[PDB]
Amino acid sequence: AKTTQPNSMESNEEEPVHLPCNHSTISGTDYIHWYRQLPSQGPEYVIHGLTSNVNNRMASLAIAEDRKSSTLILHRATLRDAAVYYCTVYGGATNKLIFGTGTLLAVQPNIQNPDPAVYQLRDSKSSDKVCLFTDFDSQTNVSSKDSDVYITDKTVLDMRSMDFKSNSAVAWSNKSDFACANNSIIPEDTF
Amino acid sequence: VVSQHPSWVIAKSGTSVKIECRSLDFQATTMFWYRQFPKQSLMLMATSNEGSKATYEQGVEKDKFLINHASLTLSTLTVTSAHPEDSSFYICSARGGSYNSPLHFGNGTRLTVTEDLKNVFPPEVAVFEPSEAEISHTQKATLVCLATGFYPDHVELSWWVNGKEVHSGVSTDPQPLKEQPALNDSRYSLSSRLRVSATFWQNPRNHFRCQVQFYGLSENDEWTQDRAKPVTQIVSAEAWGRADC
Amino acid sequence: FSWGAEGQRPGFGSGGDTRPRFLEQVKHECHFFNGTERVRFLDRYFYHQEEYVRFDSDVGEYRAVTELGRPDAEYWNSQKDLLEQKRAAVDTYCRHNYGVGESFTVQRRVYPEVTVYPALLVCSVNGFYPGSIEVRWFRNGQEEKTGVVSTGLIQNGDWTFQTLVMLETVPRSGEVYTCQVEHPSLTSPLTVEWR
Amino acid sequence: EHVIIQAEFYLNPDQSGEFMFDFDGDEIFHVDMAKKETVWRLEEFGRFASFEAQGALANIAVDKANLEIMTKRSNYTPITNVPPEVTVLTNSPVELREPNVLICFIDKFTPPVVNVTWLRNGKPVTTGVSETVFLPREDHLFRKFHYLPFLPSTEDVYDCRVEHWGLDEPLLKHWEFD
Repeated sequence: AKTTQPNSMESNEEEPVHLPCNHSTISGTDYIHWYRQLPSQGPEYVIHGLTSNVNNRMASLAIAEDRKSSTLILHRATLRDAAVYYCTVYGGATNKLIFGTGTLLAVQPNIQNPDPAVYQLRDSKSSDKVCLFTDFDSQTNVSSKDSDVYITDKTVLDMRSMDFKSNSAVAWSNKSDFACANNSIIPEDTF
Repeated sequence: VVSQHPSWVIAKSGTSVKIECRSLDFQATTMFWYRQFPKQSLMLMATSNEGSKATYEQGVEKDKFLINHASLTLSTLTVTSAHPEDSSFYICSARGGSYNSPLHFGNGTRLTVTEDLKNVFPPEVAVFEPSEAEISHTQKATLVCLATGFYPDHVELSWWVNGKEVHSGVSTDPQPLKEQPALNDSRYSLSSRLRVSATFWQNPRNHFRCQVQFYGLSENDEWTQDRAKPVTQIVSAEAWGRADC
Repeated sequence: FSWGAEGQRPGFGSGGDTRPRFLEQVKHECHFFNGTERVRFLDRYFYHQEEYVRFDSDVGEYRAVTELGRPDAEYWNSQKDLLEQKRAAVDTYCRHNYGVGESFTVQRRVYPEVTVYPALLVCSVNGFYPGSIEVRWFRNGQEEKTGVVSTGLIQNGDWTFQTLVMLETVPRSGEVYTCQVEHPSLTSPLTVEWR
Repeated sequence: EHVIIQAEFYLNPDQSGEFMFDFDGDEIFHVDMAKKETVWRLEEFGRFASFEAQGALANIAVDKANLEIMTKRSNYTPITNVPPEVTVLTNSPVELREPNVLICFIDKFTPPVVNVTWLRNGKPVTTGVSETVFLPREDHLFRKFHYLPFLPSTEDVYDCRVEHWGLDEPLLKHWEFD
């Protein structure tokens, strides 16, 4: 309500991220609070402070000397740190907690060696009419557009303890004129 | 801790939905009610102070929602005349005190309202098995799950290797996609990916199961259609390790 | 701009014309000495008229005042966040509000009008702010300290004071009687004669 | 040098609460629980400062919940009435043909529940009246001021009719011009 954030931020894993907030009319009796929300959950407290610095496990808060802005600092970003981050004010002048539009943070998986390919997986029971598409550049934009054909967006899996990370994206249809690798935009060394 | 109930709710138009917000381990002096639509932010609806008439935020429809705060442990929101436009995420929080006392949030209640319960279908689940070009070209095994033709999009896909849930290797679509874009009550469809080492998927001595938990109708609900009643249930799919061929 | 409030949390336990009454009071108190130089903060809890538990900034934690508050001291003192907050109050609440209020409370000044009449002379001073005031009776340039009796400082309730200071006089027109008032609203004693 | 007090209470079973601030014994403001509004004691203070009203209700709510808690812990030991000490005087000193106000001070009482009427010659008058809310005392009783502007006249005789449970009957403080 009385805060201002960048709508979204991009960032790489293993790097620290600095989320900026303006709050230039904040009273010296109110505190700066930060909440984060995962994709379908209630919001949760991350940290809050009055002046100067505050820190806790994994996360810090840097409040400017004049209290007119502040920063939420994520020391080392995981892929699970990707959320909506909300900068709010709450305190002796402010008894309700109002969430503004927040900042939508994306944590780019750092994909060590691209391994592009459009595979074809067979049906376990031949039930339904399904091409996988894995191991590709983070900035690879995979763009669906069919009535009978369906086509998801990119997501990232994390073979932990293997330090590996993949960029699965999936496509399937109903019709009989649908094969794999055939697709709005794509790389070169694929399949 | 604070718990909302129910977590998931499917209601037919014009009915009334009751959500309970309870602070298990403390006396709540104030309860707040927020709701949140897709892509959008948390928005405050009402503020309840124990043993008092709730106060509503401006722009909030006065008669549509009703708070009943009588316990100091329980607060109850009731949506009246359920309209599809009230399909939204609803969140309450309990505060054990006033100025600068921490808010504790429920984990939300996901409400979908459809004019006819005849729209509600459970998911069909299909496991697809790792390709081998994949295995040959790259050395890894990627299972693909597929939950299709369900409504509303109240599911929870999970992977269960040899009897326990796993998280490493998993990447579920962050959002159900709809089968019929032009359509109001279009059924939805979701995918997920589970990936392990060639070495571990080729051994048929171990077991992969894709589980999808659907949240549908309660047995308080009324079913007229012939087809099985789309109640809350599970729908899995299976496959074993598959050595070379 | 923007005045601050201190809150409360529930004590230890649960909820929830001649009929017996029950009263709860909370008093959050800021004491200022020499402006905001030294400041003291008291978070005070009352049942009926009895102080059962207290946070005193000079102590640093809640302490039972009677046996009634014993369970509230333990309870609250375990909420480490509550204590952190109360310990900041001297600055985030007290010094805060003093600053927001300063120009129209601490610095409020209203001129006394000091009338003088009998009905033993009444020298009656009205509608001044703040309460601090001196009222001296004079007899031919000599201060009459004896045979002076007074009303005390009277708080009108509307941010003005009034006070009546009566002097006993030998009832003959012997000499001039000067009632002299001093007040932070004035730069020079305001005197008022009668002879 | 100075004191500021945020003073609130909740009262059973009237179910009434109050929230105000005190500066050196005067009220800075109080929140109208019913109207959910902040009322500055002097109109001007609101030009220099603001206070968000609904916060007070949150406080009152906790006050309530504590009261309920204390009641039990004391084994429902209730409050002992403590009758007031009325006093009536004039804002400025009195004069004939010159306007003036009549202050009725109600001190040292409890619970903070009272009924004050203003009459002239034994008959109820209420034109132009005003009052303050229950105010705090360091001994944790209350004060309260009722105001009645008026006109010096020889014939007129005023009384501040004040009733309270600690009293055994209503209470009159005669006043007239001397």
